[PDB]
Amino acid sequence: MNIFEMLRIDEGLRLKIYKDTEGYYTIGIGHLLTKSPSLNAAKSELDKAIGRNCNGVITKDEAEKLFNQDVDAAVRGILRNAKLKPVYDSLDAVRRCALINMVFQMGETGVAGFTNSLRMLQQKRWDEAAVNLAKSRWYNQTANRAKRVITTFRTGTWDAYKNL
Repeated sequence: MNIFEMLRIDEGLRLKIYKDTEGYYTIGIGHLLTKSPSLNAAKSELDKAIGRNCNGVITKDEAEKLFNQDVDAAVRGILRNAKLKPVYDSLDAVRRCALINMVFQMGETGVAGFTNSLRMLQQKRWDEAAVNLAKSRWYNQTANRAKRVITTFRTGTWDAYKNL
């Protein structure tokens, strides 16, 4: 298992504009298009992102291209962030994937806000961190996904996904 397979399980693949859990306009493998309520605004962002007139629909290849870009941007973002880099550096490989997963879903800023949990992961207090992470809107809003990520930080294995 690797980061791409992990995120492909959590996000799914849709080839037509769709609404995410929060109601935002999204496409492909979790690629957010706009927070704007307008479907037109969405279609416009899409064409800009692909370089073609897509009329709300893309190919598998196009989905994967946006995906490769998003994963790279997530990793680069952690590495440039002063609160995140040090945590990332401290972690083992599997746990690194779990932090990348969070950043991809909630953005750098969002993740950097989990001050206490970040401290705990740094200190390698797995159980304490799993419990703290669960006290969040995140856990209430996307519970099955949050649980998979949480278990990943907890155990340092891919068991939550070996199922899936």
